[PDB]
Amino acid sequence: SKKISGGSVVEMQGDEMTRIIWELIKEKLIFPYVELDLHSYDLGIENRDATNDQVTKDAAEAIKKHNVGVKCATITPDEKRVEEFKLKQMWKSPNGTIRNILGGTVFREAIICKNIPRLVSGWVKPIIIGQHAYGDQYRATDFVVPGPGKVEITYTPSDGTQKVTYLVHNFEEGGGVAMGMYNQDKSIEDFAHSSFQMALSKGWPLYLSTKNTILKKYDGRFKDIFQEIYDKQYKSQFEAQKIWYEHRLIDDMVAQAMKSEGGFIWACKNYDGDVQSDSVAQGYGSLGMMTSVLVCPDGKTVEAEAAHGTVTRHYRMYQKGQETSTNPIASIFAWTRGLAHRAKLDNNKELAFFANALEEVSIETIEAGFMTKDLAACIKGLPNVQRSDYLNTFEFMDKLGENLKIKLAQAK
Amino acid sequence: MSKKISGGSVVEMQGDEMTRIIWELIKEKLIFPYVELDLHSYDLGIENRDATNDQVTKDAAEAIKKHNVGVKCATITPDEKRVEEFKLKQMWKSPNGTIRNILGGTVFREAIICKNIPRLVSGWVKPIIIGQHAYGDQYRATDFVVPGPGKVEITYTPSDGTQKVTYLVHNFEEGGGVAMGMYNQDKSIEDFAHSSFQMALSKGWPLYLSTKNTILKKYDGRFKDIFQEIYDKQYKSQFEAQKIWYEHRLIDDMVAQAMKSEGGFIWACKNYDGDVQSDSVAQGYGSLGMMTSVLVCPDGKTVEAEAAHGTVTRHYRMYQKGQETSTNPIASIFAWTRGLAHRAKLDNNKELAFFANALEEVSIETIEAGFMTKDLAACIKGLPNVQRSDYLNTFEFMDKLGENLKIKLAQ
Ligand SMILES: NC(=O)C1=CN([C@@H]2O[C@H](COP(=O)(O)OP(=O)(O)OC[C@H]3O[C@@H](n4cnc5c(N)ncnc54)[C@H](OP(=O)(O)O)[C@@H]3O)[C@@H](O)[C@H]2O)C=C[C@H]1[C@H](CC(=O)O)C(=O)C(=O)O
Ligand SMILES: O=C(O)CCC(=O)C(=O)O
Ligand SMILES: [Ca+2]
Ligand SMILES: [Ca+2]
Ligand SMILES: [Cl-]
Ligand SMILES: [Cl-]
Repeated sequence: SKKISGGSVVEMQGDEMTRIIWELIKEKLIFPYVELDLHSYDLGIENRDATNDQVTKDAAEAIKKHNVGVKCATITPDEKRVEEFKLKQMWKSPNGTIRNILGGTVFREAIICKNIPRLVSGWVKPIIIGQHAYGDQYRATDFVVPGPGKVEITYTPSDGTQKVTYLVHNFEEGGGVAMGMYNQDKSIEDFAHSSFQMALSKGWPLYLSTKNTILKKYDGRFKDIFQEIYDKQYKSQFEAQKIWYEHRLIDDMVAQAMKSEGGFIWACKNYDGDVQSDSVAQGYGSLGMMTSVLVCPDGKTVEAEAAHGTVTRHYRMYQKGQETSTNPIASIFAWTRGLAHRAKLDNNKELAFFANALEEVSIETIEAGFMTKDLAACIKGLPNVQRSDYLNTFEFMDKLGENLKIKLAQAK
Repeated sequence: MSKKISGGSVVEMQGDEMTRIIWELIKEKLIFPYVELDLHSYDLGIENRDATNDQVTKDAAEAIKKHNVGVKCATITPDEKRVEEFKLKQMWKSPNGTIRNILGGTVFREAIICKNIPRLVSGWVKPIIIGQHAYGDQYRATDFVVPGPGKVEITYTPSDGTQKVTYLVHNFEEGGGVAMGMYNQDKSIEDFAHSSFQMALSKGWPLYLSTKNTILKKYDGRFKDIFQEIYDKQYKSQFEAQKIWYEHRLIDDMVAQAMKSEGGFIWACKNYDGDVQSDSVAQGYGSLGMMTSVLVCPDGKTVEAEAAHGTVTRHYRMYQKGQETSTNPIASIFAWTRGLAHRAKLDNNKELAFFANALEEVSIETIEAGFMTKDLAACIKGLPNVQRSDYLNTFEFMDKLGENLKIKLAQ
């Protein structure tokens, strides 16, 4: 009779074809059933340029205040984009910026449809990657070494005691490159807690990967912190659910994951999580069918995003009124994951039911054979797909909407 | 009369535990009956590395520079438990890391494929060869704990006496943590590029380099720029003539594209990525342990072929108690065959070249005929379904290879 009152959500609008899909999702799938107190931040490239990227920081601050953010894919400028949009600077990726402000762990997991074939034969249960969202390469200082000379890294305590100087390399034959990077104890502790809690929440074992055989001090610190927290705070809960936590060397881990059946949480350092989550998503059948949710250290704030790109080539055709077949699932599940968290915070049973029903309809629709071109290509091979094998962007969104209406009405 | 092949000079690095047992069996049953060698042997077992404060590892690397061919048995890389088990003077670094740091070059890794061993990744009908840059980055880094608030900086002091340059790494104001510095060398990157372009041209396959230059714009940008300059100026015409190409890819794009591909390309990897992704790729072809690993040095004349991965401690303990084991020797065998094949190339030795290939063929044919160790039978049937009649123990398998090798060499 009346729409679900859904509460406060921070929306981060994006670019190009994902921006188009984003507005379709709202128009056809969300707003006909849900009324929201939407706090909207335009992270389009033109508004980021207009505001000297201030809108991105304001959006992150709004997520802290309202505890739920949902983010559309954005352009990370390069030189070509600077020329295309006459940018004032080559602005940094909003995702890096938001993650650095909020902190936490990005959990990434495939979105699985029975008729979309896996590439890895054994993966019959899901693999959830928890990517530490702070530090390491993403805050590093790198530079070109122009010629022979010495590179050192130093630590000067703030409390006035004596410095320590570590030789990096004496460049004796030429130049090269060098870099320093760091991470913080508290961030690592938050990463550990989020990983143990996720594993207990799903009832799956947890592995952390490092390369502490080589980086005995840097990666040893991750290994040590996880083990201490596990022993003192989570081990008895794990044993009660008959699950476990173990550290693994990263190269052992990627091979162990390859040969596994799935069904574990995989805690990754920032870089490894960035890389391995794409490998895993592709192994489940489609790189694009993936959820990506930043879980912040306060245990109450979340940011759900559509991972990967803005699909520029489809946007160019759309702008010319040409037919496209853009997969909206990752954008839809950014909304449903955000709304499901909003519902849990508010004990809003109607919104929780809605968010889960939309995820069900999305998967059921694809499983009934209605699907965009990229998914049909998973089944038949891309050079072999014909027009009758798939739905265009609007046909697919319309089929979702008609299936969502049926699902919500049947439950009433 | 009856004669053996005159094989020439080879540097041998002996190793630890079960791989050491297998190593000696390979020489005794498979190499020495057919090949005479000028063997320059270095004991890289954990006890002798400790006794020499790791000097033997350096001596062995220097011997490879002299004789241009090394073959290496798997070695223990000590952890806390190994330090206690052998009362070590230090948690010594991996010998492979030390040797690679001394020799430099590119480590090429590739699956050893048997028709009856199923892949885990559906589309991989052709091989993926990873060229792992073998020098620098995380494997020569300096890392440390930050015990509390304070400033970490990194500074460059030019040799020529001009003014030093200092960059702020991090101001720790809320606690402690960790930090590290790493580096790489232009000349080493250039050698890595040359080896990668030459390997692609020798195979007739395209070449991809992965980096994360979106994030490390100077450090990884330097890899990208050196590769592109060397390509444009020295190899692009030859690539186009063979209808292949070179392209840079972001590492997270590359791992997904690799997993969705059919194979058939060279994948140039920075040290860390090559270490990690070569294990993923070998496992994806069916068996982590079936892989070749050959360090190709920058001089274009020196190689070190290694048995990659572990020493199979659990089998070694069983062996020490007189219990039956089923230890796969293929990776150790192919270290010898790849080393001898390069030796044959340097010396223009057709007999040695024929032998090295024959041993590889015998190894593959034997497994494809249904004679293998337990690990491989588990690839086919699933470990819970493997019975004794599904496999050969360690000595039965080596003897089967011996008999098939004798037959093959009788043309
Ligand atoms: N690095 C990326 O990937 C990211 C992309 N961006 C921007 O997005 C724009 C374009 O990016 P691009 O690389 O051009 O990819 P795109 O999204 O166009 O997809 C290529 C082809 O895949 C097919 N395809 C893709 N999606 C769909 C779909 N939904 N439905 C159907 N087909 C699809 C289609 O195929 P076709 O049908 O055309 O044959 C398309 O063309 C640039 O501004 C980037 O900055 C944003 C963030 C990064 C993040 C990290 C970060 O910076 O914060 C990241 O991942 C990393 O770097 O770590
Ligand atoms: O070198 C080591 O420490 C173990 C061997 C290894 O990791 C490898 O061969 O890839
Ligand atoms: Ca990425
Ligand atoms: Ca390794
Ligand atoms: Cl359309
Ligand atoms: Cl035996």
